[PDB]
Amino acid sequence: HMTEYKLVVVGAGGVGKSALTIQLIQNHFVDEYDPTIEDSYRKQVVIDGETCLLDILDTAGQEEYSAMRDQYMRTGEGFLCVFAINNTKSFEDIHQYREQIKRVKDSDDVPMVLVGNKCDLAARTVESRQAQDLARSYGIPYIETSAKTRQGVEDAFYTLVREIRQH
Amino acid sequence: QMRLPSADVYRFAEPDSEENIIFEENMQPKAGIPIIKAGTVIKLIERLTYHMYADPNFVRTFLTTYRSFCKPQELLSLIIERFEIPEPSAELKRFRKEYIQPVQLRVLNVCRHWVEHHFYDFERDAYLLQRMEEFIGTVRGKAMKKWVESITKIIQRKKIAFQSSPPTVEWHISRPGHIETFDLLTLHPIEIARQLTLLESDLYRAVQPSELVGSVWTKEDKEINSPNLLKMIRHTTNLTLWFEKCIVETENLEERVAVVSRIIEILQVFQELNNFNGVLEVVSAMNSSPVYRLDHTFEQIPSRQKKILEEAHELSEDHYKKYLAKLRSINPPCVPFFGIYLTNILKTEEGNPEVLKRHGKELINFSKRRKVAEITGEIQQYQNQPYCLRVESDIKRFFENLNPMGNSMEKEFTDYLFNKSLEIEPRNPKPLPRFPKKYSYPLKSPGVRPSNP
Ligand SMILES: CSc1nc(-c2c(C)cccc2C)nc(N2CCNCC2)n1
Repeated sequence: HMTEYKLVVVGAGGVGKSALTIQLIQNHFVDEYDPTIEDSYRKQVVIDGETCLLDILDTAGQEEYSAMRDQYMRTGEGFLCVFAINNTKSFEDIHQYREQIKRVKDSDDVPMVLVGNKCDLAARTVESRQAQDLARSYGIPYIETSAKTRQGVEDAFYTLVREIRQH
Repeated sequence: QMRLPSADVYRFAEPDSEENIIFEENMQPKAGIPIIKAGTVIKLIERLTYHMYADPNFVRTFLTTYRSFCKPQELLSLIIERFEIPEPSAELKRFRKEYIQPVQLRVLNVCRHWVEHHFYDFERDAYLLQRMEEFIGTVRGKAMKKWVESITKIIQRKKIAFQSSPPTVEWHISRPGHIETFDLLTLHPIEIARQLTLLESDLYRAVQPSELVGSVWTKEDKEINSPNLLKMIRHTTNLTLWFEKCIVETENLEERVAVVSRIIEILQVFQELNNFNGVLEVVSAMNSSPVYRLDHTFEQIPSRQKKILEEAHELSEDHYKKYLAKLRSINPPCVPFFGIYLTNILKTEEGNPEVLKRHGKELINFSKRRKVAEITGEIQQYQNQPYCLRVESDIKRFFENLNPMGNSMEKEFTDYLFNKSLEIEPRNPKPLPRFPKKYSYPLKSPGVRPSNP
């Protein structure tokens, strides 16, 4: 029985949130994704020389089912709170996603990570300092990722596994 | 071997290469036709109107998903360009019968199919319909007249714009016509489930692929492009919120136990009716932070109902494993849960490139589009069959006009619901208070088994 981490992606819709997990699971140098199969959301990884399985829940597209967030959030141990660095409303929405996660888990200390996703070459409206400051006020890491280059994706996920492990 | 004109005069004559068209290793399951993976718009149009054989699946797929890589006005131009074939005796009479006539018929099939199944392109662009009617008017000859007339009948129809007896409608405390007393406990739990299944069945059936292809329900113009989907999602959301509200606003514990028990009875009937949307409306209400924490309420719930809820919940566990398995096993009528389809369409479009590059040339990735059309087709297979249940106009209207949020925003209502949960069942070690009863009527359920044959 290897350790299996039940991760949940939460964030605003319409701003490329799905790229984070897709890029993670996508074996680099392979762009033929199929979300309908089991291996599309499960990945065996080695973090700090301790092998584990990451099960990632990303409900990208179901944002209008606002009353299902609690059902979905309740399934996770760790959370990636994702916003787009070109969309200030997606950044402003993080405060409530965190509030719900805390309320669902009945805990103020939930393994959690803040992810700033660069989904396109549109202008940055959220400066890294604002996000680093927000992440500090909550006491959680801040990771920035690129949807094109895959830069930061492993770091975002591996940092969460570390937050769960060190909980 | 047939001699076709020069690519310099007719663009679709250019031969196939790795630089313009590529295939998958497999073949069409029932037809033996090769599966196109990617190709140029010319090569895709050539195969849409291919001379050697008709390709209905490719046509059906193409007209559903072409708008990402080609505009309607550009498609029309391309199919008109395909029809207008120049010539390059034995060769000239063969070419006419083995190339021009079949290709011209295949263009008219595209036109017919487009107009029949995707008339929205023409409703939204009257000049597109102008050019289509003009083109159809210029078409001449025996063999064409039959199709040209059928297309003309479809255009004008589009401009104009079955079982045995259903079961007896069930009534509990509320009587027919007495809409003022209608509530969760006063209406019969069988009829709450049936009338909600009927609303949710119609909402599901109304969603068209135009609202899904291109992930347009997540974009800035979603209210314009995906109106039926959004109404559907909002009814589902309203119903979850009403269930949570009914629970937490019933402060008396014995009455609140009656409310959770009645909701589980409605869930049971949704499972009987295969209304998986309705099943998840209930599951979602129960997993919500205001409801999930009410342990004094669950303590008093009968085991039969606990087990009913446990199984319904487990349909969602492990990425909807059992839900997917159960949906495949059942047959219509059913109301699927749409959320899975929405996530799979989005992730297919976002997780695959719009274009592949072969020998430095851009090929449209058609297989990405096929994968989306497989999901939109999967949604349509459950939209055909209706339910054999009678509509009750007053009960219908009661659910249509439900507004548990009232004039409050999500956060404000959501916190009200949670603060009500904490009021009625405080966080330990706080003692459980007692609250007065609010229901004059009796709390006993009539059951989920019908009263009359
Ligand atoms: C029908 S009695 C019941 N039902 C459920 C439940 C189940 C089994 C699935 C989904 C949501 C909920 C609230 N949970 C619980 N418990 C919640 C945790 N504490 C014990 C009671 N009781």
